[PDB]
Amino acid sequence: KAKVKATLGEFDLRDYRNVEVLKRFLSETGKILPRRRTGLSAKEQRILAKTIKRARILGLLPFTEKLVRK
Amino acid sequence: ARRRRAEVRQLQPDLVYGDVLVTAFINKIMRDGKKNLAARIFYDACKIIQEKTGQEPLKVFKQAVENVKPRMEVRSRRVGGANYQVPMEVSPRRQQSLALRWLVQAANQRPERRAAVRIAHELMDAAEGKGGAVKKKEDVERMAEANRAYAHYRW
Amino acid sequence: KRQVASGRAYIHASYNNTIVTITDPDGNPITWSSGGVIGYKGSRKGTPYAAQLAALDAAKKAMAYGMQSVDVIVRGTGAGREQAIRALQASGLQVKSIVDDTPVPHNGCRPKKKFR
RNA sequence: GUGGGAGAGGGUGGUGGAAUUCCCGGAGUAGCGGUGAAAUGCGCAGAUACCGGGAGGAACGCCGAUGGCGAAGGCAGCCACCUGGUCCACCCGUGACGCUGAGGCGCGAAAGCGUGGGGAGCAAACCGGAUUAGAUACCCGGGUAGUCCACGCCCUAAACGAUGCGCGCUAGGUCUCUGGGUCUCCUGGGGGCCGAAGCUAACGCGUUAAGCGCGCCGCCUGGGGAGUACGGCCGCAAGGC
Ligand SMILES: [Mg+2]
Ligand SMILES: [Mg+2]
Ligand SMILES: [Mg+2]
Ligand SMILES: [Mg+2]
Ligand SMILES: [Mg+2]
Ligand SMILES: [Mg+2]
Ligand SMILES: [Mg+2]
Ligand SMILES: [Mg+2]
Ligand SMILES: [Mg+2]
Ligand SMILES: [Mg+2]
Ligand SMILES: [Mg+2]
Ligand SMILES: [Mg+2]
Ligand SMILES: [Mg+2]
Ligand SMILES: [Mg+2]
Ligand SMILES: [Mg+2]
Ligand SMILES: [Mg+2]
Ligand SMILES: [Mg+2]
Ligand SMILES: [Mg+2]
Ligand SMILES: [Mg+2]
Ligand SMILES: [Mg+2]
Ligand SMILES: [Mg+2]
Ligand SMILES: [Mg+2]
Ligand SMILES: [Mg+2]
Ligand SMILES: [Mg+2]
Ligand SMILES: [Mg+2]
Ligand SMILES: [Mg+2]
Ligand SMILES: [Mg+2]
Ligand SMILES: [Mg+2]
Ligand SMILES: [Mg+2]
Ligand SMILES: [Mg+2]
Ligand SMILES: [Mg+2]
Ligand SMILES: [Mg+2]
Ligand SMILES: [Mg+2]
Ligand SMILES: [Mg+2]
Ligand SMILES: [Mg+2]
Repeated sequence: KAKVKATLGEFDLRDYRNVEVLKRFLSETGKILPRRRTGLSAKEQRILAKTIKRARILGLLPFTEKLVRK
Repeated sequence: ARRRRAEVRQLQPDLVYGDVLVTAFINKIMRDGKKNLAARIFYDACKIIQEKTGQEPLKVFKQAVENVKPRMEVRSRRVGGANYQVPMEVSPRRQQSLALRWLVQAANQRPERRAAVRIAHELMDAAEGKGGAVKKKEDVERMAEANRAYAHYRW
Repeated sequence: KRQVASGRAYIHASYNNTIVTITDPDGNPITWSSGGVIGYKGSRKGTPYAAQLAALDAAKKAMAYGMQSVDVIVRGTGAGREQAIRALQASGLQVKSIVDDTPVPHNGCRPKKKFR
């Protein structure tokens, strides 16, 4: 399986407003993806988590979602 | 059978029909090791069942034993306290054994004085779809479809 | 007396019971059923067979209301949490989609001693 | 000193969503809940389930780790402000200004105390239901103090790495966090795991020493009696030293 960073450009990990790329790091649900599937380093993941939370509070990213086909 | 599969005994064929189920039934009629008297019982019953109804005793025997074979039963399984009655299907070999045992036990629970008469009338009733052996079989099957709420305890 | 023709079906399953509420596309319920609505009384209500029978009974009441297309919502976990959906699939109601919307907190409340 | 860096380090104020409870409304019947089974309990004054709205308190899912920070206790949503510690590179400045530390002083989980607030969920005591030979328990239903906040006390702990602080010396290998570098790698500084020499009664320790040394502090001297008695000091008390 592909990790998120492997298929992505040279993007800003500190931009909470770019929903297009931050959506890639959320799961099928609103959960933040683990480092196993994001292919990020510890520092990269630590920054991404805070930017994702920022985007969430601005109503740009979903706090939680609903699972399908279950 | 802790180690092996306990290979099934292959009974000898029959001297009259050449069929093995007849030998099995004759063994189920035998008591105290008298296979001669049991064979005479079964064959006088064969004559009686072929005369009182003008059909071949072969296919009537086969159809009766087929009618008595059940398709489901219950076994007790210990889960969370006292055990429960869990339904399940049956092996073909066990279906054979249970059918023959119910045949003999319902035949000897009959009123008829002579043994051969009991055997013949029991086989007739079982071949028609009624009688005591088929009643016990249908009670076994009625145990299924009843406690079917335990269908998740199959094991 | 409604003729709804389409709606949602919520399956709330626990380890003590399973209940199904069939509702309309804007949230109001139409019919419902559970392991106690049908004959079972005690722990028997938590078996998957009771869940199947509850789903089937609710689906037939929905037929009485005239339900054809159904969207499924699932909350909770228990025996027959899936059997309810299987019976609901084979009940005669065309299943639109299945969704698991089990409510999970973000660690706000303190559980009972049983759950820690 | 300069220039960079990581962080649930602390304080203050704000703020977000999920969930529980409660209230309003809609729609909707006959049970829900609970257990190994059950019953108390709740429900026809309409519950449970579903939908919409409102209120309030507490705690921060995924990220999250075998991770990070702190002297220890301990510290996880997000934002801003105030502030501590620490690491690295440059080789710039002072020029032994150091180490330890009886007493003192400050900090110190939880529970507990006082005054005043707050109160969803949980929940000692307590009220019931079961289970059992009995049930004063485990299991179920309720439920007060408390848990939360402000301020002032309390000074305990398996307060644990059961390993005081500092410095120097003594094979490496592997995983990792965070810096710098000419960036298969090297070089610092933290977190683990194997293992040289050596140590150990053994288990085990082994550049994060329980090894080889040095300085300073604390403590030990058979078990029970007993962390008891008396005395003193501290404390509102409980009680602590
Ligand atoms: Mg139940
Ligand atoms: Mg902090
Ligand atoms: Mg802070
Ligand atoms: Mg209402
Ligand atoms: Mg009532
Ligand atoms: Mg009542
Ligand atoms: Mg209130
Ligand atoms: Mg976790
Ligand atoms: Mg540290
Ligand atoms: Mg700082
Ligand atoms: Mg110089
Ligand atoms: Mg000089
Ligand atoms: Mg000092
Ligand atoms: Mg001192
Ligand atoms: Mg304290
Ligand atoms: Mg306290
Ligand atoms: Mg108080
Ligand atoms: Mg409670
Ligand atoms: Mg209780
Ligand atoms: Mg009692
Ligand atoms: Mg020493
Ligand atoms: Mg580098
Ligand atoms: Mg190191
Ligand atoms: Mg190492
Ligand atoms: Mg050695
Ligand atoms: Mg070792
Ligand atoms: Mg040392
Ligand atoms: Mg030693
Ligand atoms: Mg002492
Ligand atoms: Mg002594
Ligand atoms: Mg004491
Ligand atoms: Mg004295
Ligand atoms: Mg005293
Ligand atoms: Mg006094
Ligand atoms: Mg005491």
